Amino acid sequence: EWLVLRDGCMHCDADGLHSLSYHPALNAILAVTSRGTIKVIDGTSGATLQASALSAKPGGQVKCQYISAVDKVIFVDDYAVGCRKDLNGILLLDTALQTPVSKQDDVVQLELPVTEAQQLLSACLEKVDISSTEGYDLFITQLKDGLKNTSHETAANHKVAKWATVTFHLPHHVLKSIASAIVNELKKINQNVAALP
Amino acid sequence: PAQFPCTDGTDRISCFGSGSCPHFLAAATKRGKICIWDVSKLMKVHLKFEINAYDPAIVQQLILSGAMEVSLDITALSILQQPFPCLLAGGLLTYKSPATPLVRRTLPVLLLYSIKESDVFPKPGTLVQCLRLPKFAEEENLCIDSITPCADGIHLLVGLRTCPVERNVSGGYLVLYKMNYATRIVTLEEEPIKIQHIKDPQDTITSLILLPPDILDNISTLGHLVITTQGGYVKILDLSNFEILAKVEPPKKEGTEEQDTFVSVIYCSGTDRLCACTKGGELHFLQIGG
Amino acid sequence: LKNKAPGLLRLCPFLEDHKEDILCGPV
Repeated sequence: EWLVLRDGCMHCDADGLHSLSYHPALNAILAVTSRGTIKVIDGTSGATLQASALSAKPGGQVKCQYISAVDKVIFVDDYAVGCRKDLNGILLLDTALQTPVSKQDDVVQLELPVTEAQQLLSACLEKVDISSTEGYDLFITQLKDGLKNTSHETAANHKVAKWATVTFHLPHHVLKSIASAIVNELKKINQNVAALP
Repeated sequence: PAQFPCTDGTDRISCFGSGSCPHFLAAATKRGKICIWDVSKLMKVHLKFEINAYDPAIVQQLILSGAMEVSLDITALSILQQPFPCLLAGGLLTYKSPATPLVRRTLPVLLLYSIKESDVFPKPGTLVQCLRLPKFAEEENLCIDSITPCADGIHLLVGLRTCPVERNVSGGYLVLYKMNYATRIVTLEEEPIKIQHIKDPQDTITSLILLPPDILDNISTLGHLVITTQGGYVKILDLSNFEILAKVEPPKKEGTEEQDTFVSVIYCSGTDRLCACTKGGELHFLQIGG
Repeated sequence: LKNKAPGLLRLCPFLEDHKEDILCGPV
């Protein structure tokens, strides 16, 4: 007879859990709720990292699996399959199962981390002047509200701050024109800032 | 982005998974179309084909089992490699047969398909081996729930379950097969190297995981297998004989006496514990060793 | 420092919070 020790339990969600997946590089448990959301929990202190919806269709049966041989996470719904990996110590799970659009005017979800968003805002407010471009006011307001919502959680937990991403719901051509204008404006001034990459 | 298995984007995916060669990710639809992506490299189209249920090997296997109507549905996906990799699909064939009115009989089989393209070797999208499951899978109308290669790389495990229909109820079967590397193509053996029965319907296997033997280092043994049942009883068994070595009862729900049944289990290396999800969404860590 | 397992001249205060479970240094 083998001995198994029990040293407590933790509460993740009241909606139930169906499937489990563990990422060994970040020590993160990717719990799959019964409502389709993926709850990312840290495995070092019991404090939950993030929550995600994968930008998939509502009511879909999300199934998440991990592979350590290739270090890749697979999300399978009733429609499509998405593959994700680590990026700067966090998993970009907001647009993991995003359906590829067919037109330039379709609204696309744009997930960004905190330091990148801060560098973008600093460049747009100090070094980059793109007020003449389409959708500039909407992008500035979205960046401002995302950063002012993130900064409250920034001073509490560093890992939860890093895992927290700002999701912009904007058209594809507007975002492409804005990013091209940022690239051109930073290239014509010969300034090497972190917002350019 | 998340690419659809087909260009139409309307078929629903029945099953998925990975095996001994997880560099390629397979996705099979309910209509019989399989798309394999090279997720190890940049996201692209690597293979795309459609399974025909009227293959000559499938036809002769169904003839040896007993117009002609056959409907094939894939329930598990795996890729086996030691020697180009091959795709192993756990299919279920439903066919009308005379009673000895027509009765729709179901039979679970394993299909092997070529993956690597040509640079008389078989072409991709064609059948390599049509393994026929033993008699108890056809008698109980079981379906292939899970396919998992073992940690040794020489053995394979197949966990079955009772297929629902659109007596003694069984919780499924554990079939351990031996890999065959006699030829240049990865194949399987007709004789199963181990057959384990689940006589308890309450012990239907829902999820499984494999524990590396080096954690215990803190006939050769093939590691340990942790399985979750329908009722939440976590069972840790030796892979050599499938004997119940460790039993973990499901916890009780808060505020009541209802069974907070475990549904899935994983292994957390940072906590060095079996992390299992409950019916109520709780997480329980089980420690091994003392 | 030994990373703590999750629950199922003076040193800096962060090291003072985990002074008992220390395993190297201060250097």
